[PDB]
Amino acid sequence: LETQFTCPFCNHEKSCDVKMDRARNTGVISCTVCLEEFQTPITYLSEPVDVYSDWIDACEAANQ
Amino acid sequence: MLGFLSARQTGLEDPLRLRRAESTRRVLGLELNKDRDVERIHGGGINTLDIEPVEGRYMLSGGSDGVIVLYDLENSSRQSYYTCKAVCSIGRDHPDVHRYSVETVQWYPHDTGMFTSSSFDKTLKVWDTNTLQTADVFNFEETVYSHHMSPVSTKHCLVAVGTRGPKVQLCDLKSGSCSHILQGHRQEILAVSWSPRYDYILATASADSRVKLWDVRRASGCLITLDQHNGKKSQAVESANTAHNGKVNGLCFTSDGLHLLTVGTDNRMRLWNSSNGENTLVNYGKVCNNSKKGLKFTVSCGCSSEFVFVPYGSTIAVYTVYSGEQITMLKGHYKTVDCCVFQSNFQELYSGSRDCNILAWVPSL
Amino acid sequence: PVPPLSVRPAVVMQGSARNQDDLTHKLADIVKINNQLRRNEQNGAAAHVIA
Ligand SMILES: [Zn+2]
Repeated sequence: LETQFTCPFCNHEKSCDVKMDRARNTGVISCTVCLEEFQTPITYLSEPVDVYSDWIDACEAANQ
Repeated sequence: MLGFLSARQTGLEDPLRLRRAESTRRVLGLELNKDRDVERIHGGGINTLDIEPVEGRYMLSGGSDGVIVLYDLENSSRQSYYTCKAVCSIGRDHPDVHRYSVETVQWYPHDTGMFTSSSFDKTLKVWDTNTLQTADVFNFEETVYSHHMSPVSTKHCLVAVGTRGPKVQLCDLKSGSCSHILQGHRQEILAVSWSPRYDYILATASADSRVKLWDVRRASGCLITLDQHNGKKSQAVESANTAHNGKVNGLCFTSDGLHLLTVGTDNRMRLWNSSNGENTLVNYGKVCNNSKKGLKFTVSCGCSSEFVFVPYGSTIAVYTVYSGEQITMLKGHYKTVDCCVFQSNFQELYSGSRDCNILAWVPSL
Repeated sequence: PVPPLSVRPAVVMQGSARNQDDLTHKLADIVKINNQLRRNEQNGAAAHVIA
């Protein structure tokens, strides 16, 4: 499972970094290029793929 | 100021004096707008703004969510408080919406019936403003960081595009020829800007810490390479003659086009003689920027002294171009400011930032 | 360094078909991609294509 992801907003490969703040149960995914940021709740079973998942889902939901 | 009015009435001073002095005074009194608001439609940060060059009424805004919003800035209501309503919108439901962030949007000069928008989806789309449909699309092999149409060209209608490729593309809007490229950079071309003075002069700033001026008619590469030291540290041109000690992510010709303001990721802005690229050694102090993409900043027009409005963190730093003296910080944004566009008719400013807000700064009183 | 022919002999076969050695085939690969890369770096080539 890759940790760096293509940004849904600027389509820059591996430009998204994921930070797991487990102490606060929050994952923050940020694109280095276009500076888009997204915050989602996470669990101890969560992974950066799950945070990027929640980001893609939030984008598609907001774009309806 | 009653002295100014009296001098204008009595012919002591040219009306030019009152006009430019009052423009400068208005710019100095720039403050968060007391009675004005801008409609919020972008779901993501606004990366770019552009007020149309003719009549200065309509404003384009490209968001990080790929939508393009067209606002009317005129207060068509009778109240002193109004919101800049959104006339049109390339929203998520438009068949031609950009799939990724719109990074530059520009009105067609000489006419408001067309505009252009480049995105990180590797497309420069040319839109008919009336039908709001894509009149043309130019696809690129690599993401677009910036683009610019000449604000002066009555003859050519080239769009200079800077992508992550090391080549500056020149897309002819006259019969579509995107094959023309300029060689000489080595990394992503983060900013491009046509000279407002000279028709065929284009300045390009790239991540290789170099700024090059090209005569696009010419067959022999760039005209000038900007050098910080002008020759104090002189070396055979392979890696020397850098404009900055980092990525040069913003360009802006001054109003007359005789100087060039370059902002780079070394936390420095520099002013260059646009005719021979000599550094004028204007200080400006430290200009905080760490943007990994192009940084959009503008200069004032029609004032006694020229000003430059640079995004500075979550603020707008206003500097005097030719002295470097720091005027002020416009402080009303909650995240880093991506773009600021200057309305020259009324000395107004519109700033878009990552907080999904377009804030209007108006002169006080 | 290309080695000489004795390090990579071209052994003849029951007929006339001269079979080359693995090193010779590999030098063929290196040469073709070296020439091809050379013409790309000499010309205009995408930085990722050159890479
Ligand atoms: Zn991004």
